[PDB]
Amino acid sequence: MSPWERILLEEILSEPVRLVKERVRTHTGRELTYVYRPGPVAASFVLPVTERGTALLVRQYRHPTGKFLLEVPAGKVDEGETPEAAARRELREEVGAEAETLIPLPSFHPQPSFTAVVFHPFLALKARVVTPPTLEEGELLESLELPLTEVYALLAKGEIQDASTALTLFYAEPHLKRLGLL
Amino acid sequence: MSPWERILLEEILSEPVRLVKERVRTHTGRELTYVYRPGPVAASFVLPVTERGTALLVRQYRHPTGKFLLEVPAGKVDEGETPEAAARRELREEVGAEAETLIPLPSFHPQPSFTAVVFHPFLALKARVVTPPTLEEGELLESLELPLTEVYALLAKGEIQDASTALTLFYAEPHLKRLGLL
Ligand SMILES: [Mg+2]
Ligand SMILES: [Mg+2]
Ligand SMILES: [Mg+2]
Ligand SMILES: [Mg+2]
Repeated sequence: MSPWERILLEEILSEPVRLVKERVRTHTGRELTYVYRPGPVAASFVLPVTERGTALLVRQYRHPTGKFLLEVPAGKVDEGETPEAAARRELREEVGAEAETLIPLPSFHPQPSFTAVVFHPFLALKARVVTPPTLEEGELLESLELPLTEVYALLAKGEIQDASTALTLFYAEPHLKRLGLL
Repeated sequence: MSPWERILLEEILSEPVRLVKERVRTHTGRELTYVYRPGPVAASFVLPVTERGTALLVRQYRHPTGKFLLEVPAGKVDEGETPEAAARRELREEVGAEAETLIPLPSFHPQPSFTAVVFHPFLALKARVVTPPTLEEGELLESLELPLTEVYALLAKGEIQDASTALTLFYAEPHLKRLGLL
């Protein structure tokens, strides 16, 4: 029961990202052209916490912003892969780490006005580095370790610019306090 | 001091949204094509709270997701407009409301991998409806009022799907408790 009816759906780009331009008839009966990244598509985000109450994060170059941002490891969920598997895979690729339990946190749409993507956050416990990172061509990042108290101080001070990382931290907080890690 | 050098920047679309396809030489000396929504561009988000401890929110159709999402009023910052002015304007357009103090909250990038956009959240106090909403062609939404206790219960239960709305609520929470509204 969509409120808008499709007139024509044009593919504007397929790679590196699929983008479409859709002509639709809206709730007013008038026509509108809507450009967006179609679904279904998703990505997983994972806050990796060690047994020492530190977090394994990444400082990554995000070209559209021209900045290196402090983020939790994350990546697109591949075709036929579960969000938890993509989380573990990106954790191993970007930080060279493995973890035990992965607690799922509330999923969210980062920008529903433009993209159908759903982001799936996870809190990973007993994270540990076991191998060197394996980055894709295109990824420019370094991994680092920070005490959770410092990560949450940055959050409270409003210094975590990546929304997904900030939101993952907020959802993770009650669990970290419950587990005695924060 | 960008780590990537521009080879060529092509405009893929200019309206309804500007999108570019940039060929760059990366940190590895190899070429890569990067598609993104360029900056500088921004939007303001505003959590409007009444003197009765309720919030004025919107239930809005977000076509890429095919869902109506519960969100705080928000919109693109126009050319030469401050983020606070865009916040007040979208509050008046979408909810027909005005407010007194607007407390700025930490800004964030909703999806730095794809867009340069910066979102500027605000907590608006003494919000009150004073006029009928004035929606743009393309906007399909209804305004509603909910007790803050219910809004935060939904947040804690993981039912707030729009990331920006969720993050605005998390940043607003300490202020609401400080002011005795939550
Ligand atoms: Mg990644
Ligand atoms: Mg990756
Ligand atoms: Mg809006
Ligand atoms: Mg609007």
